[PDB]
Amino acid sequence: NGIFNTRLSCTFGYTVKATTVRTPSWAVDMMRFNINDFVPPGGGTNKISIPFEYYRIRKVKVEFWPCSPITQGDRGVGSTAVILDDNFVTKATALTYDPYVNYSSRHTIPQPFSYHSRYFTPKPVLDSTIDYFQPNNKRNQLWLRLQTSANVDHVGLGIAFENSTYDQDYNIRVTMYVQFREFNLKDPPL
Amino acid sequence: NGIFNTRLSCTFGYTVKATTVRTPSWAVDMMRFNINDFVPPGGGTNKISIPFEYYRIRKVKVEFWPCSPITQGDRGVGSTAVILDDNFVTKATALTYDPYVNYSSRHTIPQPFSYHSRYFTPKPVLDSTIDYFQPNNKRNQLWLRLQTSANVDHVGLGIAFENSTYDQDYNIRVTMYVQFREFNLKDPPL
Amino acid sequence: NGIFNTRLSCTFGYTVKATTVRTPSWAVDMMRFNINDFVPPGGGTNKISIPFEYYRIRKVKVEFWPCSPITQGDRGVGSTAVILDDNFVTKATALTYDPYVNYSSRHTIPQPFSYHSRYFTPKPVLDSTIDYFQPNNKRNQLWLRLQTSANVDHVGLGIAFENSTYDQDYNIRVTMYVQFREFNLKDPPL
Amino acid sequence: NGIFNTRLSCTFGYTVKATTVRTPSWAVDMMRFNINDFVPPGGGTNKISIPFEYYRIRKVKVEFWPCSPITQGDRGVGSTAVILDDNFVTKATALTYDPYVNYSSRHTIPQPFSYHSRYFTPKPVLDSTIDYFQPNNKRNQLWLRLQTSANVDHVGLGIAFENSTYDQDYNIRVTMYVQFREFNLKDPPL
Amino acid sequence: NGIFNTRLSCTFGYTVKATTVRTPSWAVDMMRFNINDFVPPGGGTNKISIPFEYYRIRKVKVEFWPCSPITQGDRGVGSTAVILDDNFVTKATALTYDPYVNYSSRHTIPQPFSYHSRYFTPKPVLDSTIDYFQPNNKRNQLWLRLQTSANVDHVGLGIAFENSTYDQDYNIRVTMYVQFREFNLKDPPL
Amino acid sequence: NGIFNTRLSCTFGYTVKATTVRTPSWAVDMMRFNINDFVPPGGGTNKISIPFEYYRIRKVKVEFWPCSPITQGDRGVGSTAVILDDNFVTKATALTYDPYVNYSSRHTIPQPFSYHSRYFTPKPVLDSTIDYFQPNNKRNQLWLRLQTSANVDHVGLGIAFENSTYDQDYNIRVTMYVQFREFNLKDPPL
Amino acid sequence: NGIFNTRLSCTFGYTVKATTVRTPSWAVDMMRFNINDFVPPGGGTNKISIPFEYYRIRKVKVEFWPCSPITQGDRGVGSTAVILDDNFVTKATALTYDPYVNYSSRHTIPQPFSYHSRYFTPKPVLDSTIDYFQPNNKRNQLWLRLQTSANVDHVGLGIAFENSTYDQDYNIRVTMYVQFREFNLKDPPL
Amino acid sequence: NGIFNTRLSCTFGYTVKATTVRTPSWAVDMMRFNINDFVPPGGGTNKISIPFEYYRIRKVKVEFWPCSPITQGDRGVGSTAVILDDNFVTKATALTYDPYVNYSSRHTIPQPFSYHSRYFTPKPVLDSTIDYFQPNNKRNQLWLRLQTSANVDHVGLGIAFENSTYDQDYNIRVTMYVQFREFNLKDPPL
Amino acid sequence: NGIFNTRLSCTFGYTVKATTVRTPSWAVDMMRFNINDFVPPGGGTNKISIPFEYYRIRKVKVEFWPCSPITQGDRGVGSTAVILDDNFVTKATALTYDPYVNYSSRHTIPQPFSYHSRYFTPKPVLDSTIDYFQPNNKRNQLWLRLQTSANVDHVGLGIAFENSTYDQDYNIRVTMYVQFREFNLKDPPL
Amino acid sequence: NGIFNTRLSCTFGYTVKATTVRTPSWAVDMMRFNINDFVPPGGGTNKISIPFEYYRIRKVKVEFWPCSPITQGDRGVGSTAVILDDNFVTKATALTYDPYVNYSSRHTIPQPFSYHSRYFTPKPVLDSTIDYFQPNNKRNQLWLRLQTSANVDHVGLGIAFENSTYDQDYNIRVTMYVQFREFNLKDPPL
Repeated sequence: NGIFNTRLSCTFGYTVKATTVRTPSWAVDMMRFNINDFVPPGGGTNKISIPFEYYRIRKVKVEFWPCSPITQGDRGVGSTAVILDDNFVTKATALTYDPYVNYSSRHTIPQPFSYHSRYFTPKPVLDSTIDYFQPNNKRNQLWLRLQTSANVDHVGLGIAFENSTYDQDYNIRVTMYVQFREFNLKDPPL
Repeated sequence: NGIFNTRLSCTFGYTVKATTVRTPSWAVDMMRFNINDFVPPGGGTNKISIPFEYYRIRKVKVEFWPCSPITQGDRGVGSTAVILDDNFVTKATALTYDPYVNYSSRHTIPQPFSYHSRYFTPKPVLDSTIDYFQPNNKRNQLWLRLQTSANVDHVGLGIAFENSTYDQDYNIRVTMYVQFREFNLKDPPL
Repeated sequence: NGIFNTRLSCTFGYTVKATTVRTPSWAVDMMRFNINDFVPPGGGTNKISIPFEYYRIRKVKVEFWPCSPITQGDRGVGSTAVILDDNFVTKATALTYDPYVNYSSRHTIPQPFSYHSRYFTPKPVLDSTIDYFQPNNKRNQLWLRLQTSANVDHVGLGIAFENSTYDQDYNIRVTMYVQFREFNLKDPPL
Repeated sequence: NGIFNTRLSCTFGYTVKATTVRTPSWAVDMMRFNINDFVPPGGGTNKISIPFEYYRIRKVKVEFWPCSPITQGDRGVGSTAVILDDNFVTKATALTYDPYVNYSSRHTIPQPFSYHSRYFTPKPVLDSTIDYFQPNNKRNQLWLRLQTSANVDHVGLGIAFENSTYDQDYNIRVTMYVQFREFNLKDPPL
Repeated sequence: NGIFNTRLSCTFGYTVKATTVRTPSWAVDMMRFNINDFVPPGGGTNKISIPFEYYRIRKVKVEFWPCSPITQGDRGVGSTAVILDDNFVTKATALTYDPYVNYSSRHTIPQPFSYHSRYFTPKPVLDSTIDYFQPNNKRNQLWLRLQTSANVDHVGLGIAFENSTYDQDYNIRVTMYVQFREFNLKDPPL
Repeated sequence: NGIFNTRLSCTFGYTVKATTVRTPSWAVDMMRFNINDFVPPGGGTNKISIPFEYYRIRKVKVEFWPCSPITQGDRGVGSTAVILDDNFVTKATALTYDPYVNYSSRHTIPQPFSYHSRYFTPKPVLDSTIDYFQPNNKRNQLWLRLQTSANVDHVGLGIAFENSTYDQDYNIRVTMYVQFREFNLKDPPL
Repeated sequence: NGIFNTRLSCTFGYTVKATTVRTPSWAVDMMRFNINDFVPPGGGTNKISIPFEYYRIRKVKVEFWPCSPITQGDRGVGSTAVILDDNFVTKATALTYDPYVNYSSRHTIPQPFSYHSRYFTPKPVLDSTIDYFQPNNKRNQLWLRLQTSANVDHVGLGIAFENSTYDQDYNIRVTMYVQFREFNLKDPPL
Repeated sequence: NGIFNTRLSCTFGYTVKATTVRTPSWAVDMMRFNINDFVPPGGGTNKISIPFEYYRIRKVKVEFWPCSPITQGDRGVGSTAVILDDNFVTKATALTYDPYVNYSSRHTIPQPFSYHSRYFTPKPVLDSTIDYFQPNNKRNQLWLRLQTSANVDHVGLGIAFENSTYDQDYNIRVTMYVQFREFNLKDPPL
Repeated sequence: NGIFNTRLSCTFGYTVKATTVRTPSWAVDMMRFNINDFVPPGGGTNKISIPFEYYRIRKVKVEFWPCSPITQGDRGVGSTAVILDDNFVTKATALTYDPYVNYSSRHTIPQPFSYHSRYFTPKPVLDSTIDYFQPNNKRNQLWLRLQTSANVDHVGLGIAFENSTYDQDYNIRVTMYVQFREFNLKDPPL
Repeated sequence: NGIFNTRLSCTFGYTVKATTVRTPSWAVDMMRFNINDFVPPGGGTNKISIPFEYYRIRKVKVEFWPCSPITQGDRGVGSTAVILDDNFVTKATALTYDPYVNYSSRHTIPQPFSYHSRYFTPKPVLDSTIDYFQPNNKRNQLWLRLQTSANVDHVGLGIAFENSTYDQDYNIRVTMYVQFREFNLKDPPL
């Protein structure tokens, strides 16, 4: 009966640069989520402070939180999608158009004080040449050995934002769903 | 009422090298999906062009698209799985056997003109020592602060491909599902 | 009718360091899952051995497996969550407290011989400035071109572990769910 | 008709140390929850200010709350699981790998602004030699005498976090579900 | 077919001190429940008298039992909650106010002859730095090795009590639900 | 939308001493599960490697795993229960009788190669004087601040074992379910 | 995810005076239930031992317990009702008649060895001039700050008893249902 | 079979003072409901005329009754809510604004000839320091000993009223739901 | 058709004293909720600013809110219950044990950043000698006349908290459900 | 129509020895239940006073009953499981760890005043070499001849208890479910 799990989370911060061009214009950065951000290092008998064998993530619920007010206008839309391709559309300071209107995971979220989410499922990556992705299959999804600092990257959440001449502020809530494995609690003598 | 979202996507390209060995043989690369590929940089008042606080990815629907024809044979199978382990089975130019027949997320997809998908859920990573993965829990999954270029990697989609002496071509569609947060639209004066 | 998929998996290994401090204390590493770990390189006509066009991961089922025995005590809890934030809570050798009690994806899994899982959905990342995450939307999630070694990171599984003065051992099972695309099997002449 | 209960809660704070190593790396501390934190001392006719006979906890709903913003990146995943083993995987400042990918309660929660939860059930502990755990049985679960300061420890929530070079901040919400017993309200004379 | 379990229980006793101040006032102690109270030491071929490998607790049903009579008045309320935070609100002989009115697990139980319960789920703790908690996930919750006397603490049941100038008496019933593992019954020769 | 979680787990080991007395006889140790076993210490910007704010454990699924064979006889029963009382029945090397036949959480699990589980819910503890336990209430259960090494104990799993003249061996799997909170991922400059 | 709670209870004692008049005659006292009876005082970092922010009581289950035997006759009825009026019908040593036959919450419970209960919902009071009572609405019911000793009174349970020339004895069980709030566990340094 | 109950009720009267200020303005008093208003004193063999052991209130149905006519205008609204906080918003003769528009239990009831109700559940209070409130849990709610005149206060019903320059009149109906306990009817000899 | 109601609420504050004793220890204060806190005084034609006749409270939903962070550890549990006994278990600065483990309304809520609730029903009190409590009966529950400042106490929410050496902070939300009665709006001439 | 049965029960007593070691530690004894304890000897025409032919036990409902109070703390967990192995994990006075965390029938029951149960099914044993156990099959389960004093042993209930430095007391309730057979009532002449 190897069934046990709980809720794990952190926070972080990134910003899109405030522009000078008035145009309806979009801004890009990637989001890997590799677990070296997310396992603290332990000590003594063990090395990192979630020291188990095999992990897989069940679901992804990524919460949004604005510090931007209801007063703030020049109002536009932000974006968030599911991307799994390993070959990236171009990040720039200013790109001519929006390619996002012709891709698979298009939603609609306004700016600046909007908060929303997406509920989906990630996959791990081992070999760079193939990068093949599974169908929607929970029970036959792979597990792998937990590693120290060479744990595999996991691209987690698409993001895009309307650019204008102003500033905004936001907090970041990421709640993921990890099933844990191999109870082997270490009991030293003496 | 912080509920708002939309569909975000991009595209990219990678290739497995065309071989000289006739054997049933397999090829590997990892797939992180870190959001620096997926948020464009904005300007002026803000920095990246999806400048919100907290993100999590709901689901993953990674679409396949072949440029390979129905005529092309020597026909074999490709592979795609969910991997969440942070400690990788070996990539090579040619490995002796297939370990994939003994892991958790095994599906069956043919080659070369086949297109399919997998529907699953990712998790973010903070600490490298632990890398523990949640159970299948949407509502209690973590959110974190959006960061500029040090956003966390997210290993997204397993891939493996049968190797032979020929070439193939493919396009890549990645539709992810991101819920957005913290409406704080920036209104400058003057 | 571009619907075909199968189960893909690997394994890996990481450790949290065994400590000298007796306190209830936690340990962190990130987990990206970038697909260069997960596609083997092919040869001849093609380059990596899952050489298709477009991928997305359906779900994530990350299995746990302990080598730790039922005898091993000083017993505590490990952790695993869904994180999608791209801005990381601090990894250390020893941090003063646990911030994990105040985040979105909190579950409960004991130590040391415990094994569990999480069932969720990842997203890909293109642009670092935005990193916006989709809502829970499968069918409108993005696909992108498979790339050779610059495939996008995917942050896959949160992890955290109770630290004490002992050792533990664990194996890692990662089963992901990748839908595959673009049958273009390569048939050379001669 | 001895059926009566209500909602009891507190708050606390712990931190994972901010690191210098860039690796995907994990961090660990234990979480007991012994009730001496959770019963205030009374006076006069009675001693602690919840002075009843027999307690058991029905469920556990541990809420997450980030002070980390949506801007904060380098984004990874945190972790949270259910651990019940009494023999601990090693806490360290930096452990080599993540054992959490091979255990029973793996979920996926991102970092840094993510907030999530886990819904599960604890057990009390009397004898150190055995530490046997019940099946999922509510009505035939044990009750014991409330004690003054030697009340038994209860390991409550697994946690693990991705480690990097930055700081984060978090608040902690713990809502537990305790059924109360033995109305014997004390009426002094005079 | 590793499915077998039964009902395990004990009893104990603690008291809140009888006060001199008339005010509506509250009293606190923590409740860990570490399994060294709950496994008796065996002998001969084995060491503690529940000598198995891996444990997790399914649920918590903590029964209340008063020795206080129906006659006893000055009547007030007691409290019991689910706390999972690892950072404690302050115990005192007399604190100025009640913070409990602003937390997650608030119920209502009277005093002095009242008896009630709470039905919830615990988690184990390994690493002090993280202490991340799972979502409500049974099957993917972790197992760990049973240890001798360094078994991990488990914080089990919140408690708080109205303080006045009188005495009360109570018995304590704790019924927990532990699933057992690894039949390896020891048969010596001779 | 602060919902994200994953699966967290560890392992440990404890033993009941092998006896010389032939009698049907029982053995005891407590099981706290405090999260300092279960959060690894991070570094740099943060302290433990699951560095979030608020945690609670959803459920407890504690898996059993024997190293004892099917051949091993002199066959008896082990025990595992839910205890939430904070006042302990007596641990000894040999106690005269079994009080466990008269408590709330009695199940039946054989020895030596048996493996089973219990599915229940823990609570946190703040104040030692009260230690009141909630009713079975998920949504109104408390959250608290994650702390560094003074995180609260959580008594997690009752255990008891039949004693005889032989040895046994067991591994320990603890999968807990922790919901995570407060995405505040830390992005340093420079 | 601020949902956590548990069961809290106490006991007390009051008596109706044994009379000399043979008539069918009734006896009255009020029942406030102010939480200063029900939170024990803590120490050190905090003041009362359930030190949270906001409370509300979900339900009321007030259990009855007689010490009176089945032999005891001259048999009559007792009474218990829900009163919410803040302006009281007259208490006396002997009143001429029973006004209780013409009010809203009339039930029927015999004397002397009878035990029963009532299941209903309380409200808090702030301003004496108004004292307006809500409709049956759970989710839109108010929360307020927990106070030290000036916490607001809560009138909890109506009671009335048939008077005759004999003595009786009773114990008192009060199980209330309190949802708890604001995990802010206090971690001192040093 | 200790199940028996009936309907208990009384009446009382309070007034809000008739003002001179024309403004939309509000008026406050607290409502405890302590059972000394609600148990009559008996004689002879017993002391109060509902002389049982343990009580808890099931529900609260507080009926409204106006003596104000349908003719009476200057028409405004009154208020009634559920308050459980033990720390009070300020009563005055005239306060500047209405804080009630930002709290948990807001309903809408007009003035002056309006009559309505609220259906909810109270809790008892023992210790002033904690004052923690249960979740919505009937069967595990506490019972306590009935006391003579030091029975615990129970804050019962929030009230607020629009103030103007006129008079009104009202009657008060309070029907509560009390379950009774411990049949021990007293039979004297001679 | 005398059916009308709305949501009424306030806030307040109390604290449990921060201790010097390390033990798992509990803290108590009572919670009455008398409506003089909750009706503001009016003027002119009327006296308090909710000037109606008859009130009863439908339900109680007492929300928790922590100012304690997710970082704060030494983590324990708080408590909250339903108490209806009018005879109180002893408040102290430090009581020897926890009687709350043996009463009717036990739930489980952690500390310090936990927030939860309880959903239950209060009763009013008239006569101190009896204090009998109704069964779970809404429609036959009593109403009584609203009074000026002698409105009856209502014991509202049990609370108990784990005590340690640190500080915490909390806000208090109390939403109650009051049905209102007797439209007699006062229209002066001139 | 050979269908007739009724309820049969007894009581007994055993104790775990009170220890000197503070550790979380466990204690073990076996529980056979051979029917020579459970058939009284008759006389005259027959020999034992349930003198029928064939028996089998339908189910097992083993009730717990504590004499330990709600005051008693140092609180831990007890254990109870289903064991069917005939080769025993080691009983000792003190064993190093808990193997119970890695076996099949793990539940969670607290200590000391907890009471719970387990509902399961036994089997008879004839030949020591095999000791094979049936699947869950009622109707095809074996019957055998009732014997005088060489009736076959039946291992009935696993037990394990947390050990500490204190005493506890408990009563034992065992209700089993035996179907009876072969009406052959003996009628002597004369």
